[PDB]
Amino acid sequence: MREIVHIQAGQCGNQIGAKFWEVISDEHGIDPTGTYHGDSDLQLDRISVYYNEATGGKYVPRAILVDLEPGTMDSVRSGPFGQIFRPDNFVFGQSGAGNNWAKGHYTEGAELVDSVLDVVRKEAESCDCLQGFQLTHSLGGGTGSGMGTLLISKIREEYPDRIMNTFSVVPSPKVSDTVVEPYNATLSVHQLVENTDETYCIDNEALYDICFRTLKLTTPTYGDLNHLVSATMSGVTTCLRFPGQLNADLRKLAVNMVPFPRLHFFMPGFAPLTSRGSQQYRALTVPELTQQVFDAKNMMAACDPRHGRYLTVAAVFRGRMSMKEVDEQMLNVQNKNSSYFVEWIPNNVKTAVCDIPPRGLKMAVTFIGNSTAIQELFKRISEQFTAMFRRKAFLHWYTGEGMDEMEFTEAESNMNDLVSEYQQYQDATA
Amino acid sequence: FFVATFVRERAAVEELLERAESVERLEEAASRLQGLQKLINDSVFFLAAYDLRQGQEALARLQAALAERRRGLQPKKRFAFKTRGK
Amino acid sequence: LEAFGESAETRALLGRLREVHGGGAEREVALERFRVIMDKYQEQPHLLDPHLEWMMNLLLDIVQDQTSPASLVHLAFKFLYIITKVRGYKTFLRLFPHEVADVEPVLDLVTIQNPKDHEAWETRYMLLLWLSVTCLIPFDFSRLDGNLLTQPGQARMSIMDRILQIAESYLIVSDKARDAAAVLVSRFITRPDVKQSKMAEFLDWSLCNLARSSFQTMQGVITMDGTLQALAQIFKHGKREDCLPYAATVLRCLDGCRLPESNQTLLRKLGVKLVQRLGLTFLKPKVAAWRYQRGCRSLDVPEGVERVIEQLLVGLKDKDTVVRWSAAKGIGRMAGRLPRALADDVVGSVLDCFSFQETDKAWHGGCLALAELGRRGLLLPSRLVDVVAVILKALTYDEKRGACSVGTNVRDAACYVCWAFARAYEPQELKPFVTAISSALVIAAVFDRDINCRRAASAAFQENVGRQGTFPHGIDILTTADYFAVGNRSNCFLVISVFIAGFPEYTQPMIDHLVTMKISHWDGVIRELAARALHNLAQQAPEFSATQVFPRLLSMTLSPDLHMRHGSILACAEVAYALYKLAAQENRPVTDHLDEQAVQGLKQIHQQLYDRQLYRGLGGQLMRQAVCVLIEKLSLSKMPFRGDTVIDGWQWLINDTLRHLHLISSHSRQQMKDAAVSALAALCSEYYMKEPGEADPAIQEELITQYLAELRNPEEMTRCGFSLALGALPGFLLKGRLQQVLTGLRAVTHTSPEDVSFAESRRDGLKAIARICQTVGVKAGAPDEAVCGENVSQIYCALLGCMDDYTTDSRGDVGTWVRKAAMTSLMDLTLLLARSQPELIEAHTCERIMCCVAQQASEKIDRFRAHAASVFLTLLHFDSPPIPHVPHRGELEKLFPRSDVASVNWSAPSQAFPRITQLLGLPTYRYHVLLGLVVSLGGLTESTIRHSTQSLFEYMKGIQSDPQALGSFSGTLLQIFEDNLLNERVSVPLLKTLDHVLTHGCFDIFTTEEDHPFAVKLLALCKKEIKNSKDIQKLLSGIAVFCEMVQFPGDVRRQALLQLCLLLCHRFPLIRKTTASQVYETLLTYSDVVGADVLDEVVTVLSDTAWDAELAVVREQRNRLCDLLGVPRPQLV
Amino acid sequence: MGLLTILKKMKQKERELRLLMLGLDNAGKTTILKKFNGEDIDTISPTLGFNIKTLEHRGFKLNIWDVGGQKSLRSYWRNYFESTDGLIWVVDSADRQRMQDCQRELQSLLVEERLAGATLLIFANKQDLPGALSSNAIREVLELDSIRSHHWCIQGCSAVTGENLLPGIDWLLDDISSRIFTAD
Ligand SMILES: Nc1nc2c(ncn2[C@@H]2O[C@H](COP(=O)(O)OP(=O)(O)OP(=O)(O)O)[C@@H](O)[C@H]2O)c(=O)[nH]1
Ligand SMILES: Nc1nc2c(ncn2[C@@H]2O[C@H](COP(=O)(O)OP(=O)(O)O)[C@@H](O)[C@H]2O)c(=O)[nH]1
Ligand SMILES: [Mg+2]
Ligand SMILES: [Mg+2]
Repeated sequence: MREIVHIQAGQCGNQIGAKFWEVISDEHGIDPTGTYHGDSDLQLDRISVYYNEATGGKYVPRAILVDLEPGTMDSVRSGPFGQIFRPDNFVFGQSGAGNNWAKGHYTEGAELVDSVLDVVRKEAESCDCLQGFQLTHSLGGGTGSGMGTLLISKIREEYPDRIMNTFSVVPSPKVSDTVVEPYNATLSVHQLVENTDETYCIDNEALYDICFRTLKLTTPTYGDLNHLVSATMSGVTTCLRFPGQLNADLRKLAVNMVPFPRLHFFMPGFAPLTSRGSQQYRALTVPELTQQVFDAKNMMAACDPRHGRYLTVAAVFRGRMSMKEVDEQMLNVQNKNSSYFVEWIPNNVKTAVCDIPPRGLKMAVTFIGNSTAIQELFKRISEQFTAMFRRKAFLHWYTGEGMDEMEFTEAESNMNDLVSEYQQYQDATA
Repeated sequence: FFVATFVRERAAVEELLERAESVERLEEAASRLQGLQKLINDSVFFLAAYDLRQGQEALARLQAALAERRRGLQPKKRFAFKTRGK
Repeated sequence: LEAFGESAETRALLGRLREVHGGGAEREVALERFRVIMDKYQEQPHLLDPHLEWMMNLLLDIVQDQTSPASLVHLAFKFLYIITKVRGYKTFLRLFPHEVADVEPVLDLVTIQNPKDHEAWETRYMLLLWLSVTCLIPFDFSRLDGNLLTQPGQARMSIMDRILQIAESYLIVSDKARDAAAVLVSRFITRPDVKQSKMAEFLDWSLCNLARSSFQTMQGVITMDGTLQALAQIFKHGKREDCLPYAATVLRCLDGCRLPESNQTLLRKLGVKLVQRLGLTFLKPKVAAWRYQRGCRSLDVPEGVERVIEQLLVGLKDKDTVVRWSAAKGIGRMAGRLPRALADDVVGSVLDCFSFQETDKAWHGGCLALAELGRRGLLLPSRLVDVVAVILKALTYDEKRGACSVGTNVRDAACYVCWAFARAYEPQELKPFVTAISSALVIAAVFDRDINCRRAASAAFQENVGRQGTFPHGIDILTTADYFAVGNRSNCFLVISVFIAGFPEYTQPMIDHLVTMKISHWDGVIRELAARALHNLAQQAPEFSATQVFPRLLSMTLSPDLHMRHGSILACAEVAYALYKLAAQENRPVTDHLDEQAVQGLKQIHQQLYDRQLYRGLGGQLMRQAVCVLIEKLSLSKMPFRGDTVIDGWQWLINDTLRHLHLISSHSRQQMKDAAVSALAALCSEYYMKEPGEADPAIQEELITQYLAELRNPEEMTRCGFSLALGALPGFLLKGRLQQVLTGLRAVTHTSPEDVSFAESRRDGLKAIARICQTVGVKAGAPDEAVCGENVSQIYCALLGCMDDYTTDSRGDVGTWVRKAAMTSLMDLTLLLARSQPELIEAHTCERIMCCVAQQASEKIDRFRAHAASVFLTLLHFDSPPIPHVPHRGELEKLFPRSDVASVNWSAPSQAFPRITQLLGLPTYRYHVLLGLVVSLGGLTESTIRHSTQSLFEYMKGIQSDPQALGSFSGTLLQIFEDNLLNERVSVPLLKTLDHVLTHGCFDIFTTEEDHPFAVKLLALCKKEIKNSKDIQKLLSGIAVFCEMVQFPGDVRRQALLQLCLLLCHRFPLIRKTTASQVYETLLTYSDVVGADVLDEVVTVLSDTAWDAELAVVREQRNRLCDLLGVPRPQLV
Repeated sequence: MGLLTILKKMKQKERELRLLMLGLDNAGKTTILKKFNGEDIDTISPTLGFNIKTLEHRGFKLNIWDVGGQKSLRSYWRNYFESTDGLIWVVDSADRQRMQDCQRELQSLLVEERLAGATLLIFANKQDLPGALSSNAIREVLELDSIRSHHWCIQGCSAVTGENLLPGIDWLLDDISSRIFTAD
């Protein structure tokens, strides 16, 4: 296990995927051409985890750009770093899925999954020992949700023992104005809980509120949303791209952050918050960073950690600092805010330090939590789903493509039982 | 016992292929591969994931070896029109 | 959609590009809106044709303006590229300008472009395409150039040379503009004058680039791809007699690039494509003589040809689905222009792809090649017995390779071949294969597991019916099974299946395929679907189902395969049930259809299975379930098995299944238990019956004694199984001993010191209890046989004894499961009596039930708070007939209009809390609703607490002013505090609710009075509660209530100050600091709490004293503060 | 690509046709193209290259390409033969001296490779003139009976008054719909 294949479905998934690749290339020193030009050996000590060695000492990406239409596929290939990818790693159709989960999971997706599983086995063949998978898609869009959840199922059916990790982007009425996004979201959950092993919750409402209230923006754009999603991805995967003993592989991270099979939704957080074209000369101390990373304002999900109980917490501090001070601050935070931590999983807060801070910031902090408060992100979906399904609105789009009300009933039931289990585990031994 | 018999049958198939010089050698060898596949697909209701992956990899390697042996022993002639067959 | 509705919006957005080009604040939003509006027509771009002409005029007038800045022209190029990718470049660039005057300007723009500017690539792409449009002019470039020697020395470069240089420079870029260059290669090098002066040069440069490029570097690969694309475009859009003199040289360089061994899938596709265009250059185009007589529009050889065919055949066996399709298309194109005799030589090779069945790629390639050859009519009648035969196997290709199935591509290609056969042959030379082809497509259109294969088979059937008209019952099977009806799999397997099998031409093959394939599938769902299909198709063919299929299944039920045995057992059970149902409609027994042979095998399914200990293990669980289903079906069909050892064996198996449910997968457990109780209910109602309304005394004494002696087992799964096994007993077998079973389940739904964690037992106990009440019904004077008035009270007491059942075990409130089941038992009891003897519904018991339901309808669990509300609405609206005693049934009806009830989402707190809080107005349910609101307010969820507090504040506004209202609610809340003290379930949330209510400022009219009884008793309750604790939440919650109640003047104020001073020196420094902070806050907030001008010293000694020090150092400060506040100093023992 | 997408693409391509308009200069090609669409005839100028038009008739999307009949333009006609479903050959009746030249021009257009399978509709334009040759005269002078590889049909018309123009397109569409259309 030392090679991870990257996948990205839908426009948002491809854009989020292209941004993360650019970020990890700028952090590792890999210029758009593909040659190393950094200034640290650690950048090359774990370069084979995401790149492949090729003639001339070149580092070729290991991603697979997947879509049902050509727009996003041409946008990424023409980007500043577009040349980095492989010309035969772009697999797309012409018509899209029109915000329909059925069209993207049973028709166009069901037809293009054949070619998708061709490039996938091409990347797995050039991997000494595959470690897992890292898909980047959204739960709102039709093509991004349906065909991407169809690729998770196909991988779980093909590769028996392989970790599955995704970066689900939950939509929000504040950003988009499409009415069938509640249905496109609920169904997706019904698959994840029964397919994916790890899944990060990146609510769009939280990003909108952080961009409109904290960063002061009159018209937050999709360029601001991708600026917050890529930083979170670079922060949560800093342990897999550099040396480390806590979570060096995906199996260890899963075993440490997945206390139950169905419960594996992790709300990420990153500090200090920044935006495009902004340089903060002030360097926050370690206590300030530790206090801000745990704040609900710095959370990528629309859930307050205080209104819940933690299960597994993993913090990472990137920047030149002392380990004793970080350990003391973590111990103080665990002692003071002890009521917000379950006492039935001892040693459930891990801390790590790295000597490679992000670009443009001298001191950075990360937070991957497994609190039961994440249930709030689903309850909101529940209301919309039920309100739209009871009067039968825009349902002919699904029933007319092979689906039926049984699937919606099943997904609603699974999601509702996931909320009850979360509430029960939150009040364990009350 | 399942892993033991699977390894035994794999070794037997490998030994038979290493000495395959007849279509009957390769044809019998291609009926032990069908039996193994049928056994494995009927035992995935109680087997682990690592064992299933190992079995799939072994089956793929054996199929590749059988295809290579068939291509080597039976070199298919190039395409040619049927004009003036006699 | 139907037409373009966003016309004005799009027009305004396009007329806004001249004020959103400088700053990018309003530039990104416009692009996002345009993309979102254009993506809606991605699937219907034809609906934009009548709008893409005026939008291109507006977009062209901006880029054509010389005073249009770089940022403004680039914005107009992005919108153009968006429109192109939406509609299509082939249909969009055709309308672009193509005059002669537009030849020099456009080119000039292409000269002022930076290839290293990724922020404006859309400008470099579209522009190139526009150039390709200006090469469709019928003039020469020398005429447009005129005189080139106009300047001294430095000569002017012609337009042809400029275009050639631009094309050579952009066929080797990584961006999307290389592709555009390929468009110019097919519009520039194919011209009459350009070919005469730019064909040898362009072909020598391409060969050199192909010879000195590697597929192991990033650049070389791009150059090779560009050169291959240019060559393909030249050979496609070029002439045959201008390009034929170069096809041998090109073929050689292509073969030298050793591409078939590269791991670059796109290079191989381009090489194959270039191999078929070069090949078609060696042969003249031919025309289908067979047209104008087989359907309407709607509804000498060079040596290189052999090498091309060999390369195509080698490519057919590729691993990628893209290269296979390309090679198939190439083979089809090549065969479409070859002699009638030599073409067959190719078919003979395609058949070789079907040698090994394990090579799915070879089969797919062969099927694609056959389809491509048949679409053009190039297959001779002699190849019908060999090709069609293969196709019958390709339509049923579904093999498993461990955990991933295969054959979806094979069956999809089999449908395309069948569709092409409609025009490949004539109606006369396809007669002896119409029936086989038709039924084959019929089985694939109704019985495939993939919707794509079903739709492909349906389309092929429609094509065959429309172009040939030889399929039996084509119109019927075409009108019922279409693009919409075939979408559903259940309909195709149950509804459409019977309609298609109604004819005698599809009864035998359909059932045969269902019995020899679908029933033996590798998925339980598919097996159940096939079983249901056979059941539905068992009433259109009783003789065939009882004489050829039933014996066929009896031999397969004993096969070694587990899935095959399960499928055969299911098919036999379904056939028996269908035959019984058919015989019931003719006053005849079922033994007439099922001969002695059938009766024997059916009486040997369960016995033989037990002889091979086949019931052990995970695989044995599926045999156990199948045997249970078979026994249930046989007992429901009324079989002549009364008085035989088979019944004893069946009883044993059912008893073992329940005595070993703890050995069943939790995931597939609840199912195996509801499948054993159901089978027990049919067997004990068809065989345990000596006379009408009686049963064997001996059989009734052994069963009940055995089941009532197993309700006290030490295993919980066995208890639950026996509980449900006692709730399914027939009424003829409970007559005479109903009180015993009633007393048994009552103990099974009770909680003893040893049965504290047995939450699942009470659930099934209550489920069985109500089940027996609904079987025996209500009868006057019959305690041992039915529900009389002598047993109605005990059942209600047992049902209301489980309400107070909250169990916070490791998992959480497992009690919610027991508190749910009870809510159902009453819902089936009070209703039942309401339909017969409503007088038994007592008043006090009904009021208590209504109170418990209202209480449960306000918990913190949305799931169980939605069930309680539904039960309440089902017991309040009930008017058929309505309930005798319902406290405030008029107020409840006015608050819950039956009309506006079905549209209320009780599961969502927002649409549930605002309505449930209105029940406080009823004094009867006031306490029970306040308790629920309290236990729900002190939870931990944000939305729940917010919605509860909002509803409480919106409700207390109407009673805060009224004194008697604030004198009745406050008393009720203080009674809930005395009712639930030291409970640890209501105590914690009740303190938080009181703190919130005091902070909001509700009990203000009482603060004016000194020593009000309310606060007097609240202080004593807080003293009794907070005293002796450990957890920090209770301590903090208690310190908050104290500092909030300090506001009340009188001796209560002094007592609260003393309690706060005492808590100040808690055992934990954190509690001390919290108490100090809260005391400082409540001192600086309120007024008149400290006199004699001693507040300054108090605040100073409070802010200066370090509460994080030892106890011996803080005790002196505490004593000083007490002395300064006039409070007795506690002692220390 | 599956069968559903293949059928969708085939149906989409079936709803599109190509009608290449050819003929000698000063024949009345632009006039006929403008009269068939309903534009003005008093403001028409000789094509300095080639014009393109798109319309919808009887549900079929007709794309007409009117090329100039000038001497220096005939050599470029080969650039408009790809994907040609119909060939509208216009012939001026009053033009009696250059007829021989108009017969050689239509005769060579028939021996092409790309234009092998495509309907032929010959419009005898300018029929209301005094010295306008009849239909039989143009049919015999151009030798239309010798044509056997293409479905031809002569039919006079007059763009100045818009007469006998709808029948020609109707016959062209009927002949195009009589044969099977298969992708490539
Ligand atoms: N954060 C973020 N969300 C995005 C982005 N693009 C789209 N979304 C969200 O994704 C949802 C729409 O899904 P898309 O990604 O457009 O869907 P798709 O995968 O392209 O699928 P089809 O549109 O059906 O072809 C909405 O909730 C959008 O707000 C992006 O760049 N960033
Ligand atoms: N008398 C007469 N003149 C016509 C007719 N049709 C076209 N013309 C004229 O012939 C001249 C040549 O027409 P034009 O469209 O330029 O033909 P093209 O440029 O060769 O295709 C124009 O002045 C037309 O007005 C017709 O039916 N009768
Ligand atoms: Mg999209
Ligand atoms: Mg003209």
